[PDB]
Amino acid sequence: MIINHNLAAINSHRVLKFQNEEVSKNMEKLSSGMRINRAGDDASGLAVSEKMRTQVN
Amino acid sequence: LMNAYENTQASESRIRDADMAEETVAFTKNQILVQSGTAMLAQANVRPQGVLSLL
Repeated sequence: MIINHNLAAINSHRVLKFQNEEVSKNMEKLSSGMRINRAGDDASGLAVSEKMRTQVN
Repeated sequence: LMNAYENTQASESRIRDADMAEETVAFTKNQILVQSGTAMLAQANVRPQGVLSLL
């Protein structure tokens, strides 16, 4: 067994970090209550929503 | 004059007086929203607790 590096630890840390990023992404929109808050999640949806909001106002 | 007054008062009320139904609907929406937000925050503080399990 090699001891200078722990490949299983590295893989677990990577997948855990990305899972935590997904957790944060879900949590922020749970707090906000809107499907998209930052652009890029749905750019066309955001543009259409802005148009729709201008129309309702 | 006694009808010009009522017409002008109706106009002013329409301009300034609120409609209670819409305001209370918005109030209910904002209340449920703030309840959800504070619950989600409370879920957020405990989130980093899992780190120390590997300490």
